[PDB]
Amino acid sequence: LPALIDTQATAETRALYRNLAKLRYKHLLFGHEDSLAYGVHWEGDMDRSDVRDVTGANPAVYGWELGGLELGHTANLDAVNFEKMQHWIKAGYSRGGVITISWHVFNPVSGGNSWDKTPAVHELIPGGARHATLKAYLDTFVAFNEGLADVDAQGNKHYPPIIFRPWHEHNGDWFWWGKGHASEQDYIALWRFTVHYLRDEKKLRNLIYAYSPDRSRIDMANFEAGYLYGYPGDAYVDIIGLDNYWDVGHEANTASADEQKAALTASLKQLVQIARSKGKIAALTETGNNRLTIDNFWTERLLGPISADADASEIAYVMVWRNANLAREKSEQFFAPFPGQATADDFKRFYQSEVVLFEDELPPLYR
Ligand SMILES: OC[C@H]1O[C@@H](O)[C@@H](O)[C@@H](O)[C@@H]1O
Ligand code: NA
Repeated sequence: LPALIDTQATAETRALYRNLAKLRYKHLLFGHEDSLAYGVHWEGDMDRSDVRDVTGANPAVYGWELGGLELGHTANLDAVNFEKMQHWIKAGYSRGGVITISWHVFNPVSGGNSWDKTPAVHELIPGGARHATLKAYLDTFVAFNEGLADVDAQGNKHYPPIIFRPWHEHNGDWFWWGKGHASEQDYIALWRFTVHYLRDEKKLRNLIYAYSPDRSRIDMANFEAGYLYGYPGDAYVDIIGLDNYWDVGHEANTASADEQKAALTASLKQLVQIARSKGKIAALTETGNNRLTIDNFWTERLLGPISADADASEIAYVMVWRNANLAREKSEQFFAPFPGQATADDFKRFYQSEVVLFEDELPPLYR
């Protein structure tokens, strides 16, 4: 029933959106960022995942990250080689998995990263002095996407559908495209240009566009207003997403576990209500407990609160963040377990839930 903003989306992209719309009522796809690239204790293997090492299954949704692509780098900001990334995207898609991509775009004014708050949005949008830079940046994604294509025996080009999730957490003040660093109207112009450029100028037909405010900067007494800060319009969004690490044990959150569980449910309930009103699909696009220090995190802090409310449960997927390689990154950062990690058995239970789908459990999503 929901319809994509790309009325000419490829058959596979249209099928994915339709099938997510159908599956969301009774199921939840599990996602993991950089899942094939490395794990906490390994890197190099061309077909491995911490998630699979624990459960025997790959995640249903594979998240990837393009930061650095726009600068012509051979690897992204976390040293994930782009050629390998293309291989991994194609591999996951070939197995029936779902692909989603975020983009921690470097600051074009300073050359710094996304956390360099030097103002840039006003300069990047149409009419701005650096508008040529925005086009060049987006062109690098167009080229990357070409490296995902195959051509069949009839000479037709095929691509993996991608849930493209740009300019995220824009209601936060930590990225240069965030509140305090860009006007609301300029953010909207940036978003709208991104869609026009990719969908209309460059005629990419394999994208589904995901919008993703951060829950930690939404007033729960006025959720809809907070959620819709910088909202670019229904003609520019397919997935009503949300990044919520807050209600799942963020170190800075003084709320009790019980209040956090209630807030998680409430945030997702309202997210789904917004999606329903707009004829879209909702998803928890980022979440997790860093270093998985919470007993029975998966069943008690994630699945439980989602399943407690039939509205909240209507999210289509939930993705947790990356399992940073320790030997490389110098600190422990991870959101899925690895073998021997304390929450591994509870993660197996999460996998075993009839509601939660990993790659091995997916129906054919692409028709
Ligand atoms: O993946 C992009 C960024 O995501 C953040 O949450 C951290 O994991 C960073 O170290 C990383 O560079
Ligand atoms: Na399952």
